Amino acid sequence: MENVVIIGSGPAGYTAAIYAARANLKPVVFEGFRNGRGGQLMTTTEVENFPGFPEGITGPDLMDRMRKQAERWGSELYTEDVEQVDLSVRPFVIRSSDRELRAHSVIIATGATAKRLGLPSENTFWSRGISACAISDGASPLFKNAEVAVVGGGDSATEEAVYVTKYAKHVHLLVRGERMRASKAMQDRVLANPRITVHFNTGIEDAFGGEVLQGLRLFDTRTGEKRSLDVQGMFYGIGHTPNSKLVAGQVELDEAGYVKVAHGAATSVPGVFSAGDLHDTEWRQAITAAGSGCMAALSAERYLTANNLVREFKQK
Amino acid sequence: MENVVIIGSGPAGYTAAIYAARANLKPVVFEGFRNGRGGQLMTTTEVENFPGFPEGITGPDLMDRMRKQAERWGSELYTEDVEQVDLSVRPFVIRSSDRELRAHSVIIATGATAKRLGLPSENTFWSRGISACAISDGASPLFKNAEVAVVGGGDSATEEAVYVTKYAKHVHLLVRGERMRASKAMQDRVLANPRITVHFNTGIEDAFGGEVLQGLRLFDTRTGEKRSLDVQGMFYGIGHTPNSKLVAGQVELDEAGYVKVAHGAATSVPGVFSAGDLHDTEWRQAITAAGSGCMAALSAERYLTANNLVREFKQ
Ligand SMILES: Cc1cc2nc3c(=O)[nH]c(=O)nc-3n(C[C@H](O)[C@H](O)[C@H](O)COP(=O)(O)OP(=O)(O)OC[C@H]3O[C@@H](n4cnc5c(N)ncnc54)[C@H](O)[C@@H]3O)c2cc1C
Ligand SMILES: Cc1cc2nc3c(=O)[nH]c(=O)nc-3n(C[C@H](O)[C@H](O)[C@H](O)COP(=O)(O)OP(=O)(O)OC[C@H]3O[C@@H](n4cnc5c(N)ncnc54)[C@H](O)[C@@H]3O)c2cc1C
Repeated sequence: MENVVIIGSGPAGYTAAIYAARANLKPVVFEGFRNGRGGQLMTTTEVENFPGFPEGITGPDLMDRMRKQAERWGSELYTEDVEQVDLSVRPFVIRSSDRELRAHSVIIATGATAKRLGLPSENTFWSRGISACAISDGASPLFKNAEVAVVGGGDSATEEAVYVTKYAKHVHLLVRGERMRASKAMQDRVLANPRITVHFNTGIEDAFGGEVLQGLRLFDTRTGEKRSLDVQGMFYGIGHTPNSKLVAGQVELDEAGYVKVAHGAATSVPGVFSAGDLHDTEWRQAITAAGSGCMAALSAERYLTANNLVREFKQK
Repeated sequence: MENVVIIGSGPAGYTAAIYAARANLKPVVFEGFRNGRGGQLMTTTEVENFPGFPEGITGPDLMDRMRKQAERWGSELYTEDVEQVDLSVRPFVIRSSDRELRAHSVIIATGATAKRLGLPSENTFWSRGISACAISDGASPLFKNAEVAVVGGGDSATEEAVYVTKYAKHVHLLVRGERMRASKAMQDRVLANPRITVHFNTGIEDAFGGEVLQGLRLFDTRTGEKRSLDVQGMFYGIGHTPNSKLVAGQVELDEAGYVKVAHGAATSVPGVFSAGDLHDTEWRQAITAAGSGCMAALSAERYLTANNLVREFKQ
């Protein structure tokens, strides 16, 4: 029976595993299989803001590093999707289709996946013209001094559009509806910025290009009339999905579905800790998610010690 | 006049610089000179728990990487000690020995230095037998199934002594006074743990060894009698000093001197943000300090944008 079970193999889950493993807890990590082992960063090619890599590092390369680090210090890694978590009994029950474990503490780090549009060619230009994170990719050479589209109509999209005027020559805010939904302040910010053109009643049919994004096929959401927009970048600003389905109804969540935490990583259920984007509505970065994994691991270790629950394992 | 001024070049200051720079804010970093460019990790040789380095990385090598990354994206780095911070005027004034700058926002990331004993041979065996961080170094090969001393008598030392029984064969808790000062619960853990021997009225005269720590010169703090203790590791558990002297009286601090923060990095003075060990009484890790630097940078960027203060620089 397990000291700790960690659900997730993004930056937060592996950092939690590293700390838990070095604290001799022999953590079990359910990394995800269909949910994507290694997390959201597996779908990006350039990480420039993760401190310690001044030449950049690809997303897969950083997560391959993290995974080995978790294993080196004693982590038990399962490339498996968890299907069920029962927090109404102690020890807790964690079930993947392949196995059922009991654990004194659980760390849930399942992320908050950024909504995508699902355009026919999206996979082609993903990370080569299309991104979901302006803070991360906006500084990229691909968009330097170039024309970029920002998709959405809420506070997220208006915020991203303002942010990418830091690097782009001109920014096209594509709003599917008749009017924007953001606050009056946000819309005012946007309409007072001469580098943003707002297109209303505009939907996206596809992206086109060669090796990198070169434009968009649009349509008017009123007439269906088609129109092409030349752009070399496109940012999605259509929100986020916190992946809390496994603990919905069992731990406190906010209205959008994020896990509520205090003291860094404590959920409303003692023994359950959250790490990463799953509870973070402010930052949504790899470095902060890693920091959150450490907090969650250090919290679990203290929790276990405070209740004399630690099962003893040592280094190999 | 500056968008943001960052005070400190540990993990938290550089991560704040990386984010601020990539947000085209051209941040100014006062890295410290007498306070040590590159932070506390400059004094350790093996960092094994910073995610992304499965083979380990020395402290100097990780910080040299961070510094370069701060510069690549537009950071303005000064190897200088800040001597004064005036938060009673806007924009704020930050004075080093060489220069005085105004700034719309300040990120103070000055750390919390782990107290050392200052033993004659301390520098010799430091990071080759002596550490202040059990979470970081306890798993080190140097202490596997070895006898280790833990110095102190408060809650910090007793928790560390229990923590290092995870790896050491036996732990000698060296207490200078007649009694432990930790809580009754902490003392109970210690006295009910058969792998810990508590030495009272025990002070340390020096450490000895060859290439790695081999023992301790002790004395009784009552009779002065000397006694040698064989150990291959020693952990200091004598607390921490948050480096808030520059903002003392100006931003809210707690009783121990840590900066009070809310919303990740916001201090009591709008526009002033704290990152790193300077405000963290719970974790005190490089990865969390880095995470805190990002929060502070993202907070400053939004603060400046929210007040139409951002001055334009590009890549
Ligand atoms: C295109 C794109 C580019 C980005 N670029 C950057 C960048 O350059 N720098 C940066 O700091 N941030 C970047 N981000 C944001 C960054 O990806 C996130 O902040 C980071 O991944 C959060 O880490 P996390 O571990 O909390 O969540 P995730 O990385 O999403 O990890 C979630 C993990 O939980 C697993 N999981 C989910 N459900 C289950 C289940 N039932 N059972 C088992 N396992 C499960 C998943 O398989 C996955 O491994 C980018 C995001 C996108 C979309
Ligand atoms: C021996 C030892 C080993 C450790 N090993 C690890 C490990 O392996 N992994 C881990 O995660 N953590 C480790 N730690 C803890 C880790 O070092 C800290 O958590 C981390 O350094 C804190 O980061 P920081 O940027 O907030 O503070 P610091 O690294 O302390 O940075 C403080 C910065 O502020 C500068 N500064 C201070 N005052 C001024 C001033 N007036 N003007 C200008 N600049 C100023 C200083 O020069 C310095 O650069 C170790 C600590 C010690 C003591």
